[PDB]
Amino acid sequence: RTTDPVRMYMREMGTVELLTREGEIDIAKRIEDGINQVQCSVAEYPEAITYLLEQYDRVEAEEARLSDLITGFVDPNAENSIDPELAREKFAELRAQYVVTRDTIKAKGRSHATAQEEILKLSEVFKQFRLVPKQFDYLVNSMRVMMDRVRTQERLIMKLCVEQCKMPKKNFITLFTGNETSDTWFNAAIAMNKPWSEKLHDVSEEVHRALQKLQQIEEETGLTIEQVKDINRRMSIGEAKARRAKKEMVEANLRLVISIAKKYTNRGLQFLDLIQEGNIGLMKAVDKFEYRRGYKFSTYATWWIRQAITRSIADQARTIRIPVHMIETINKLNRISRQMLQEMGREPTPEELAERMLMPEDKIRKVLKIAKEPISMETPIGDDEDSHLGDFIEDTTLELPLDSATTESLRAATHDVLAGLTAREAKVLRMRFGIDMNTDYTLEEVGKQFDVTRERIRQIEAKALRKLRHPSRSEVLRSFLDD
Amino acid sequence: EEFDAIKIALASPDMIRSWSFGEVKKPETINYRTFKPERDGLFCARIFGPVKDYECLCGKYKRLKHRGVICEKCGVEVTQTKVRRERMGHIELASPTAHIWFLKSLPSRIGLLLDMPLRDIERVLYFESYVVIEGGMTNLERQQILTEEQYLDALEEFGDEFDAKMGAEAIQALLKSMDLEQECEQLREELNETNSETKRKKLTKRIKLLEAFVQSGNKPEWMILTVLPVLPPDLRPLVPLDGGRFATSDLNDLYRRVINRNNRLKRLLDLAAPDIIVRNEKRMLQEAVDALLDNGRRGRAITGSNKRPLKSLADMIKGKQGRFRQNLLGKRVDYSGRSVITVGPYLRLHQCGLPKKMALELFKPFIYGKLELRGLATTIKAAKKMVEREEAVVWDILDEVIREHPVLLNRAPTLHRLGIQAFEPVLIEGKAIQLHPLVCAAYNADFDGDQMAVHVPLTLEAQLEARALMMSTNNILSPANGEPIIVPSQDVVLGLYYMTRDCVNAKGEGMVLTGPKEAERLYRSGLASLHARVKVRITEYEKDANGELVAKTSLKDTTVGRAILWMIVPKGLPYSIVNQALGKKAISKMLNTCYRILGLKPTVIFADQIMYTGFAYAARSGASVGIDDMVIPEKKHEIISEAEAEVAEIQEQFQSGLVTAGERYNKVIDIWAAANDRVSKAMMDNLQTETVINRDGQEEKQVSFNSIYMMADSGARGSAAQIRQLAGMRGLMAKPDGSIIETPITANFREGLNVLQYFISTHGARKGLADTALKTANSGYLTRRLVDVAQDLVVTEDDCGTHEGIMMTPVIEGGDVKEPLRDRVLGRVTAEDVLKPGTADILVPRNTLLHEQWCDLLEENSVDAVKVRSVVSCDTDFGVCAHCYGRDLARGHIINKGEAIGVIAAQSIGEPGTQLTMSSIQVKNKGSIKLSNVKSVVNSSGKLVITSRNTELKLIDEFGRTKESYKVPYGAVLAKGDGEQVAGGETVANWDPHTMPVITEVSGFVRFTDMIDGQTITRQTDELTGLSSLVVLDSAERTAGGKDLRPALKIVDAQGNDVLIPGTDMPAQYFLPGKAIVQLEDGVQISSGDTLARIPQGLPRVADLFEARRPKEPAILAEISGIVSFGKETKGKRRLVITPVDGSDPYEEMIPKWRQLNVFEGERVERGDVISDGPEAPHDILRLRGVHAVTRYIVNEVQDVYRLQGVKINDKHIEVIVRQMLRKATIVNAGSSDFLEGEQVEYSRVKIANRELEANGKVGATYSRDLLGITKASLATESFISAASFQETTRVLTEAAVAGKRDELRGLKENVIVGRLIPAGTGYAYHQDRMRRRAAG
Ligand SMILES: [Mg+2]
Ligand SMILES: [Zn+2]
Ligand SMILES: [Zn+2]
Repeated sequence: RTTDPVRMYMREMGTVELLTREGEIDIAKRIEDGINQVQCSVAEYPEAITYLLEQYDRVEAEEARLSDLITGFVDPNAENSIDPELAREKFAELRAQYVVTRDTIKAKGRSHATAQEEILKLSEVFKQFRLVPKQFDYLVNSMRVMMDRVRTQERLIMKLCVEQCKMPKKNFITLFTGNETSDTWFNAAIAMNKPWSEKLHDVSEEVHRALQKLQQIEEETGLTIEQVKDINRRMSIGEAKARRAKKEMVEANLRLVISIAKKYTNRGLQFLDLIQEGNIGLMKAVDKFEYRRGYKFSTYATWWIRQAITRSIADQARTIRIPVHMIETINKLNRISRQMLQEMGREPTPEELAERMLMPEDKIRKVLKIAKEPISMETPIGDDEDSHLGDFIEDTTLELPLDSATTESLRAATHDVLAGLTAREAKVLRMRFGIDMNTDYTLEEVGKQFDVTRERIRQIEAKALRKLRHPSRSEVLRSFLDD
Repeated sequence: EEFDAIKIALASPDMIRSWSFGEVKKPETINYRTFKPERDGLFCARIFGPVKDYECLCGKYKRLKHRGVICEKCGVEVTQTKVRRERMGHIELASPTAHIWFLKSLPSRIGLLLDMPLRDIERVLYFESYVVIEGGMTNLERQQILTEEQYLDALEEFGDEFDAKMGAEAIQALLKSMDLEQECEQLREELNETNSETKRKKLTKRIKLLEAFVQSGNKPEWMILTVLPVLPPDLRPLVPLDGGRFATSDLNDLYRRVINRNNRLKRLLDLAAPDIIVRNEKRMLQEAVDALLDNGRRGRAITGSNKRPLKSLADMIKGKQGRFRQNLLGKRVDYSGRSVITVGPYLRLHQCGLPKKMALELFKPFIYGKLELRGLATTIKAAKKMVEREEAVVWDILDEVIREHPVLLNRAPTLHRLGIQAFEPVLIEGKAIQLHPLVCAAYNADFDGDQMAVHVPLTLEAQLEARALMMSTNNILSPANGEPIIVPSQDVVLGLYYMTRDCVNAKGEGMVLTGPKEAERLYRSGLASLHARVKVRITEYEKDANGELVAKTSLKDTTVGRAILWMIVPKGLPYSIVNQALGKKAISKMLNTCYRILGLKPTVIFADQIMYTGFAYAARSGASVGIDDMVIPEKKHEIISEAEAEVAEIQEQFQSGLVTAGERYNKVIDIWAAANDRVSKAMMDNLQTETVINRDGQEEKQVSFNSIYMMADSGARGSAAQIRQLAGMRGLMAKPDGSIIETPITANFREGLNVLQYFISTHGARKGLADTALKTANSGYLTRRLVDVAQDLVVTEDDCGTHEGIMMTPVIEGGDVKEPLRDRVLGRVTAEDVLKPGTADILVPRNTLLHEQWCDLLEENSVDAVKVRSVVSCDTDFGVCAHCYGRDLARGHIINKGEAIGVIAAQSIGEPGTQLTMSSIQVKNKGSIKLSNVKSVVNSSGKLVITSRNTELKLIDEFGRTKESYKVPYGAVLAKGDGEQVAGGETVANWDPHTMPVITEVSGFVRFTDMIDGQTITRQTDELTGLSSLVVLDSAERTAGGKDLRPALKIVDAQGNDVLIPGTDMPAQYFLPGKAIVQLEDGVQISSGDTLARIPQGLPRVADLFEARRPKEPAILAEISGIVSFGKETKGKRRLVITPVDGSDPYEEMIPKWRQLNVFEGERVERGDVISDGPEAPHDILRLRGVHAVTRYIVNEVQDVYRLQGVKINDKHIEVIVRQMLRKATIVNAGSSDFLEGEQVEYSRVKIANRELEANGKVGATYSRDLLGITKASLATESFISAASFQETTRVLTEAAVAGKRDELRGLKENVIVGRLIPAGTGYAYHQDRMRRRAAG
């Protein structure tokens, strides 16, 4: 009755084993080949072939770049510090292939051997450019989404046509999907005969109205219909190729993952967290790898997953997040602490250690304000289980009732004082400080409200201080002087 | 604020959407340096609320220019704060994981419903095996598991037409599938097809869950979690310290945990993984979820570097630790204090020592209002300044406050209502609290390091409640008993004893007085003895007239102390009570007479003066005690040497090999204990009456001069035992084994121990001290459960108009009176008109207050039994009439409505139990004899022998009310009869205490028949004499050829007939079991009453008694009247062919005939007749008998357990809880509701008080009556909150929520914790006003 999923998962992964040294590179081959045939699929789609020089002129049209996107782009590998000379070189042949391509795809259409061998070398000059990152996903999404439109169209049309006519479907299968543009399929079905074909009403408008949106996607796309269903299938296969291929390899090296794991299982955190994460960094390490480098893949994914885990522990693993500059500084400290302790034989001072670490005690101490973690309210600082620490604290945030009474007595005595004043005086002195109000009216507006005056207000103010200050009304304050 | 009632329900997901203010999105909370709430983390003010007044974080919007202007940069509010304790955020989940309380706990509530095993579902939900969501084809079946590899078979076979997955997705769907109604009618239907027991209850169970979800509208899919709340920070906070050091709660971890996992869930789910990792991840997730609800439930708990578990959400509600027992029902308090304590000997009742600073700081705002009023301190700053300035006026002002301002006195452990009190303040220049010492007797307190706490009645209501209710003048007795609780404890008693004292010795003998004033003058002149019988005159008074004193006067020869003492006395009494040495029992009853006759205040003030004068004349009396007051006799060494040369006798006897150890052991301890007794007697005769002092004569002897005896005689302290220990040997000693030591003690503390004697003294001392260190836990535990039961109960009504209840008869049995029926009755009220032995002399019209005039009027009468309207026979729904209760004792009159009761018995019963754990029949005197329920016979002696076991003996007096009572065995032998008279001291009965007689009442021949050697029996002819009979073996030893054949030697005549039972055609022969060996052979004859054969041979108790605890070993009984034969031949147990007269025979049950039977294989019983031997269970009694018998049994049992220890409580208390155990009765018939189900017998009585009324002749159902264990009786409650407070809480809460239930706050516990007023007593009137408001809309 083992509920521990440790046992479960380790059993379930012990299921699988590893293979080596050519099934590995066979999977690489399979992957890259299916990818090259999705690349072929890209080099198809005539007016969408040319999503190379368009976006390439795009990244070029800002007069010079080597930055993020071009560091994504071509990046050809060698069985570069980008020199823009070759960039400028490669905006001349591409346009040439374009113009000579748009000339021939209309000459009789698309069945002409030299034309499609020119499209083959077009696909080749396309294929000298690697299947570089994000930008082409879009370009595939461009082709991915439109698929999900014709898949829309058909699925609509079927429901309208199939559910009715009289006979179930099969003639519809063989008829509509071929023609789908004129009503000649109808007369082709009626090639057989019958008296029940002579009656057709009440759906004639719906068929060609539904059709009316069909050709609209042609201008959206600019292609035949057959080649669509060709390239959909072709590319999907070139994808699924690699999509499968690695799950052999992913499941292959798992024992290595754990093996290198229990290097860094230095008790700071929990298993499945770290396990999951190592699998994750491994996902990349698989996604990225070059066998032609000819090395052991262990080394590759070791680098990758080391990084992944080394940063994920630092991100997580505390109550407070602590960015990494602190972290690396802290690890330096932890190592040279021990080094300098061997040197000294003793604890080092911030003095000579600031010297050796080559920077002042400022940062030392600035760090040492950080080095602590929290200590969990509910601990028993009551040794007998009598008072856990949380029970000691008072909240010194709200207020004290005696002081509320104090300030209320203040406010009421000021009401009493101000009650003995001239109307203009106390109204000025109220609204000008927002006493009694949510407001605090001030200088200019009064002129713009009352009339003008500003300075004689000040003069009034001082004389009011005169008549009130004289220690006859100043005593309801004189103990709030002590406030 | 005000609201009517509460409710539980199932929170929809959109309910939480409604509750929530924003969704949470990260694990972070703050910066490292700018200790700041981060957005979208934990403490994001944007969703939970702001710190300060009108300050967005970047300060963009400010000072009400931009009032309701969320600062768009930081997205932060502006408006007012204090919602970081209110607002709960939320989180939307990726996928559904389940709640656990509706899964893991007993009966599972979820798969419980689904009629599926748990482990199956585990295999689904540990993601191990797929399972049929739905068999698209019925080729396969819903609720059918497919392993993930056999699933492949099912799959590649078909692929399409099945639904089978592995997860809550598979399951919510199932819930989302399944339709309730059809299932419900189906179970209802096919129950009636086969409604066998387990089947039927299971069908009922599922129908209940069904119709519950129907009519609730609560829903099955709501078990499972797709959105999750998040709490306000202030319940889960994080703060710093003065050191810059930070401190957090557990839960902020766990919230944090899940975030990242859900992040790593969704993060992965961007990335198209194998399912295996997803399974693993989901496991991590729902594991964290469990950990939230319970760290350590499903498995190995979870810790930080603490190495200790993280506290559950649940743990906040739990044990004591949660809100209930720590923070809600017990509370810290403002305006209270404490201090060390001491005595005020001078003081009076209402007074109390008070170190003044205490009241000073505690009465501050009185003084500040008062100084503003005087305007010396015009306002309060200066008031406190002047306070620091220490002006005399303050103190006057302080006194000027303190007058008439009562106050509360508090000691713990508080075991009953009297352990705290309410006094009036008195100020003092010390830091030790002086008080009226006697009430230590109430508090069980002593001035040896005790200390106490104090509280204030600020409000006038409290002020006056104090002055009126727990004013001590309003509280002088127990409610347990009519006992004066202010017994003069230790010294006053003794000084008074010494005073009222009749030497002959001192001087001034035989003179005469006018009155005690000159007695003072005369002794005080130094002429006289305060202890000397001499003549004086008195003038005593009596209220013989209409409560109207009737004066008179005459002389007495009395001691001088007593004359003096009369001066205190308030003029309504004789001299006879004061006519003696006045042991403290006399004081008890004396003060008793005072309030019996005058009432309170005379007795009060009288007692105060008695305390005073006791101090006075005891401090005069002169006293000390020393080495020579401790005295040893001389006749000790010789008894010692004598028995010493006899222990050596039996020593040499064992050396020769004669006696055993146990013989030797018992007899040696007998002689040593006898020597102890002789030593005690010697010193008693040598110290009690030894002194030879002459006085106008040769020699004279009277009350001792040792100084020790009258310490015990006063009752102040001590008794013969302790004094024996000081003087003589102090009994024997034991190692904690429980064994008994052989060589006793010789020395005492006057002489001095051996090494070994003290070494040994160690042991039982340690033992019993350990016991003393632990019986309080069980005590508090039990008493706590007792209050936990009976919180509901309060009087409601004057008279329930009910029909009769209990009968009262004294409990005298086996000795003299143990409870006078007088004492039973007093303050009760009759069930019934009640006449006298003078017939038809009714004096109650079914109910009078049975005060002591009535009781005397009785005790005249020879009446010996009477009925009383019982608390049980009361029928008030949800409370009682005061009549079925009668009187409040320490009131001393009829109970008024409104005061709650169950608590009262609880304090009565729990408090004392702390102290509590630590042949022949011979007539005594003459008297009438009363035996009945009798079959017996003139035996072959001519005397009397029982032939119906029912009967037992009594010695009835010549009158008719009993003297003695003793059990009498079936067929034991007598020397007497019933309806006769006999001399005292006369062995009337005898029997072999080994034999259970097989006596033949018949007279008929013996012939060996039905029985053959070594088939049913053995033949074992006695080697010595020669006579024997066919010798019956036990169940096992006989041979199996006739072991199924009941052996029975048969009674015949000269012809061979069956000598039928005299009076009935039933044959008479004995299917003889083991040990029924007969001695005389074939052809022989027996007599009437002739044995053919013979048959040769505390605290946890009561804990079980009230618990509804139940034995294993019943002296099993007759289910139904009529004849019986025995049954199947022992496939583990024999069975029992019962046969009613007119009923139905077939009932028969497994019997271990290994243990002895009462009735035999051809012998008849009436119902209610024991069949085996042993203890028995209560449920058997209810199930068969009436009630009065039952309750009467148990009360007798446990009252004896008390009284054993010399313990005194009225029976009324114990009646009470009975009706609280009885809150449920199981149904018999049907037609109203479900068939049998236990339900409120109250509400049963309601519905039949509507429905079986001409609503219907009958639609509804008759009903059984039931019983419950006490804790689960507490659980079985309409409310859940009292049920939820303390034990098995989680489960109750779940069960409460599933039906979306609610409560109405009628039990007091319910209305406490909300801060409302009590539904009783003081708030009775208010809350009934509110009641009629609820009645009036
Ligand atoms: Mg004490
Ligand atoms: Zn701001
Ligand atoms: Zn009643």
